[PDB]
Amino acid sequence: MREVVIVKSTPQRGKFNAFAELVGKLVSETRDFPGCLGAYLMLAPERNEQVVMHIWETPDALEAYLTWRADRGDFLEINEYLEVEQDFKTYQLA
Amino acid sequence: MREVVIVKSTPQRGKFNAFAELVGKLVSETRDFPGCLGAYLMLAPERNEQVVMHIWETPDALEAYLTWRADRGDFLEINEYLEVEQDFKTYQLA
Repeated sequence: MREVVIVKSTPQRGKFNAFAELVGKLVSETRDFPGCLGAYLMLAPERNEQVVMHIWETPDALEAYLTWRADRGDFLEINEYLEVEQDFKTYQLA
Repeated sequence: MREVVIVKSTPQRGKFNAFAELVGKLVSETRDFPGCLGAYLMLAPERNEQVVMHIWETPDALEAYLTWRADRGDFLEINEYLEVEQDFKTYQLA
């Protein structure tokens, strides 16, 4: 199986563009992780929503990525920018 | 700008796998529609959720697609398999 993650972020008031800059770098870091087949950043300023989607060659690769990023300062910096916890969902790629 | 659509579907109970077969054919049509840069079907049976994402060269191309599909029988067939209306959202691709 290939898996897909979709993560929806809701930035704090006044921080939409700053968060887009921050998360764009994190998306690049994700794109470069071994086994990531693609990563995309989606913006809807008028809805105060940013969505990241990434595709994984194996569940192995996804899980290695999630473990690797969990304690990293760069990924953890998102907490200073978001109003509520990210909505993180995993899917099977058909 | 490139644009991305994410559409979330909630199939009627007992119709998850039938819905996946029907929507898979629609995703294939979309994938090779003029201006489509990619189309993906995501399944989460345990959440009774299916998600389609597609990427568009231009907003013009997306809008031509939405107009083209609006009255087509195969796209309309989805409505008899849905528990609630689809959640359709458009984004700017960063």
